[PDB]
Amino acid sequence: AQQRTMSENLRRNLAALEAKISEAKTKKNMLQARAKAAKANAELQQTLGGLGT
Amino acid sequence: AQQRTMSENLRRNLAALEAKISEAKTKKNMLQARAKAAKANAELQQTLGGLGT
Amino acid sequence: ALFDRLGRVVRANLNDLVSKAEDPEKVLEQAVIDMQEDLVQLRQAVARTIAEEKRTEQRLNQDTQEAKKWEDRAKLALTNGEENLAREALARKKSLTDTAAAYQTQL
Amino acid sequence: ALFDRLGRVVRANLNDLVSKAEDPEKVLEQAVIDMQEDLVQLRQAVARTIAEEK
Amino acid sequence: SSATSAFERMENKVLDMEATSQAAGELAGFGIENQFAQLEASSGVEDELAALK
Repeated sequence: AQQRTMSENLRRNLAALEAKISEAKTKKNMLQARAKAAKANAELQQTLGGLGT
Repeated sequence: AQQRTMSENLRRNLAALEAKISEAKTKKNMLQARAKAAKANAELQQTLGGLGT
Repeated sequence: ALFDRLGRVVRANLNDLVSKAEDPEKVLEQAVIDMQEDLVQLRQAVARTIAEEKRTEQRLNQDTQEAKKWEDRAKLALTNGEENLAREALARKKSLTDTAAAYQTQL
Repeated sequence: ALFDRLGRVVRANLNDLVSKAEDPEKVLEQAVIDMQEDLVQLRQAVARTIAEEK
Repeated sequence: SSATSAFERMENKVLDMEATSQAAGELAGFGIENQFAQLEASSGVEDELAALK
């Protein structure tokens, strides 16, 4: 009983974390994507149509 | 009974402290925004002006 | 200030000497080259300040979004008879509400 | 108090120094690596817990 | 000093690169394609009616 009472609680905490890490993992990818997009986009404006040689 | 008396006094003090640190973090965000703006304006004045030899 | 006057002559002579080395057609272009550089950096500084204006909207909208879901959590707690949960949710809502004001002012 | 103040200054300089050393593309993905590495360890404990319960 | 703080720092950096891109656009100009596009649409449906009859 002692074991069931405590061990069900621990599973919940693992489950929450898992939700938490996977959240970061997916956002990681999309964040890298856009980051590359914004980065490249700035390079284009400044170098292509910029000012000051 | 004494430990419970100690615990809540530690909690109330800590909660207020975290609220101060929350203010300070928000305060930094504004102060940094102000610092950048103040700097940008000074250059503007110099570039739009003919100060210096 | 006889010495100071001598140091004045040194300044004047150097100024004349530099003005020999001022070559029409190159220094005039150079000055334009300087401006062009100055302008690009200053623009970028202005742009990165104008970026913060946009950041204030992001912070503020977000804080208000959480504030409403704390309150709608509190309603569920009150229906079930969960006092502490309801009150703590209200405290959470207010902290965000009053934070949001500070951002709006700033914006 | 000047020792501690100078420190504050030094910790700030070191914070900026590393702040630059950071590249989000590398760092963001390197933060995820850490999370995963930390999880695997917790899963191992839970693996033990489960067995012991059985 | 934690994976949470690392995630948030990098998250803010990407957001700032996006904010930097919006501004950069304003600097080098904003729109150009906006006016063009509204015209393309207008000539689109006008062309469609003409070719239809």
